[PDB]
Amino acid sequence: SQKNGIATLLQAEKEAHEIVSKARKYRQDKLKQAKTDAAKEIDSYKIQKDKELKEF
Amino acid sequence: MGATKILMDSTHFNEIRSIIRSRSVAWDALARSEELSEIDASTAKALEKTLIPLIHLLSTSDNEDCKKSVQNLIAELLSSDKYGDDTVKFFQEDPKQLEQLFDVSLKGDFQTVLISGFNVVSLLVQNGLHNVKLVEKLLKNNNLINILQNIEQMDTCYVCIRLLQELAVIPEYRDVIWLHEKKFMPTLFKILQRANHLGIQLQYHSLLLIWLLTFNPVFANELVQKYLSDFLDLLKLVKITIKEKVSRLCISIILQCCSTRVKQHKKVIKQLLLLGNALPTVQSLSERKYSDEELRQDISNLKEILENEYQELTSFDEYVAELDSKLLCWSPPHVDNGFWSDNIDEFKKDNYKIFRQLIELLQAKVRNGDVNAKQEKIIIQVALNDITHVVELLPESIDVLDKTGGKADIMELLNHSDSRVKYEALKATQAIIGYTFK
Amino acid sequence: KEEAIFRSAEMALVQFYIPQEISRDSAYTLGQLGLVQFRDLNSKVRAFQRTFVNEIRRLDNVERQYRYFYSLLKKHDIKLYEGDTDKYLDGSGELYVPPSGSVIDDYVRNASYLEERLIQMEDATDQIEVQKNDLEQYRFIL
Amino acid sequence: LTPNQVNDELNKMQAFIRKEAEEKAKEIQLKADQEYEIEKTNIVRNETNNID
Amino acid sequence: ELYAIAKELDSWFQDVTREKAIFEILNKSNYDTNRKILIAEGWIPRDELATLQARLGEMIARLGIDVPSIIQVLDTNHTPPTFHRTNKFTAGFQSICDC
Repeated sequence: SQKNGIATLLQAEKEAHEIVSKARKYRQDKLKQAKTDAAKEIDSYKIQKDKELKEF
Repeated sequence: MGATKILMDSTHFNEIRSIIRSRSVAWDALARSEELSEIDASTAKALEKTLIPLIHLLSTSDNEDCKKSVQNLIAELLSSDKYGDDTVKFFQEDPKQLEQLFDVSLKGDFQTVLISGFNVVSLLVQNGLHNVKLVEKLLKNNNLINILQNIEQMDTCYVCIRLLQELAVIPEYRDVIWLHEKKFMPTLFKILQRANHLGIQLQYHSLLLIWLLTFNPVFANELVQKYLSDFLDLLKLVKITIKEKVSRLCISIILQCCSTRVKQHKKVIKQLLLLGNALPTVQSLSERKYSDEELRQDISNLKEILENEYQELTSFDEYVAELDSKLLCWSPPHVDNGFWSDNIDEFKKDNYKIFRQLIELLQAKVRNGDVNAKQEKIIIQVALNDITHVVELLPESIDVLDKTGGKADIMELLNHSDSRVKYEALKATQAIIGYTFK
Repeated sequence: KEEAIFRSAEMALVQFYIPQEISRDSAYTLGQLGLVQFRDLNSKVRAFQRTFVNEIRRLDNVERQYRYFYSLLKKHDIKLYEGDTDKYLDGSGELYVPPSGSVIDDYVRNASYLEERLIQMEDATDQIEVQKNDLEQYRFIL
Repeated sequence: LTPNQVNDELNKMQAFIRKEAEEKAKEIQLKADQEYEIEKTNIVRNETNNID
Repeated sequence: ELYAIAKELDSWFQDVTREKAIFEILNKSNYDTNRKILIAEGWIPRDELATLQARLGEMIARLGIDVPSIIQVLDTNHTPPTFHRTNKFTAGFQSICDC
């Protein structure tokens, strides 16, 4: 149906907006996880350096 | 269900499955041929704990029709909504049979080989059991490599391209690809250089791997040097493409390649920009409307990166070195005098001698007799344009050229064979004549 | 079913949905067909709010360059031999609907380059006038 | 036939829009993962240099 | 240079005019930024619906991306236009009558 077609077009636009929002949220989560992993890596490197000094 | 699913689900990639889903289906002939075991027939009937027996039956069998049926069953189970999770768990729980399954693939006719490859890829697509060495081993098979390289069956080529793009999801597998790139990389380049739903896959899925492969700056830098012509072709197809997705993917690939993270990137990008005259193309693309926010960001990034050409142009030392260099590429530095008076001031040095040396070099090159060459013709045109700019820069340069005899030689050679060279020489003569009568 | 001259004429309203990417191709095809009148739904806003306003300005600049080229051709009595070819293009458009092409930016750049040679030719004319003035001095003799 | 074809075409166009959105989202997610990896590597290198 | 330009000056001008007309039609046509562009309505005869669908299908086939393109017929109380089918020997009569 033509009215059903217009409704489907609106629903497809809404779904596209939802997919774009999900992509943006994934990007934000990736940035936050990168920051958290950076902090964890800094802690791990500091621990490794401290252990090496004790071994020395 | 399962970890994921195959992207290729159209054209022959589904037509072959549809044709094989019923051709002598259920493997009921095993009840008469007696070549297959009873467990194999029962598994076939049920699919019309069982993961290992089916793999063993498929591997131990030698019948071509039975092999095709087994490959079709494996592909369907991998793509089955009610069995994809089971297959993924079987691969994850006991990946031991995965190597045997990979050994089973890459055999039989074209359709059977494609089905087996699709099944193997779906098996390896899981978040676990990457088996990078096994993936490389499966990438070395002659049949699959030839099928991907061959594009005679455009549907088969599209299926192979989609499978390769899907396989590039794993970054660990991605690094393996660049090392083994030379086997099939330029086949994609030829496909890209030449350029319904099949074309979309050949244009979008193929470029997806390039964006994925560009994630490794070292691999990207290694690949760029060996495919400069392919790089120019990609730059052209970035805007030549009609669908917005293809243009966005090409722009992303170009931006990733031009990122400074690569070795000599700040130099390689500048070299490529001047070689292909990409500044007007970038300006035209920026003038065009962007249908994607990512596309707009890529356009802005390209516009920002275009400042490298401006930086090169302002380098009067670079322009002077290029003039001293035996070759000139008519780069934006060739317009340094127009860009800034610094180039004119530098050329004024030693009482017009900085420009006089270049003028004498150009005159000698013209008298050398090599200017008839097309590349030499372009170099001579660049030299004529530089001489014309110098003449209007200061009348002292014109006086020096007249004294040195370079102006007379240029006027004599104004009737150059090349149309561009002829126009440049006419402009230079007009500049000289205009100052002469002034 | 087509209708001829019998009673107060026939027409209908229809909405055409099209993808974004194929917008230019669809517009070219419709224009070659020329069997529709799109309602000015987006023209309720002012002209300054047109979606292709910048593209409209670029096309206007290209038209100005073409007008300058025509002026130069008239000033040098050019034959405009492409006028004969333009008739075929109109006939081609009316019959077979040739594709418009996406090289519009290339023609825009070509028009800018043609304006560059136009400025060069104007400078050449000025230099020729100066030389004609210089030739008057050559008449000096003992 | 013609109205059924129109309805099928409308469904197909909606599916095409959905597929374009999904492909763009997948590409964006892959690019975001790569960028996160690059940023994590750079930050880890900076922190290691600071603590070295 | 002028003679060379004249070889395609008229063709280039006609192409530029066609592009300008296309852009003007697009500006008048309804469109959206975020959403899929080129969505609008207009006027069309009933007799031309099949030809329009066939031409749109041919264009989609010629298009570089398999994207369907069709039209929808909807009711509206706004007054429709009027189109006279002008045969080669009745166009003059129709023009005289409708002046």
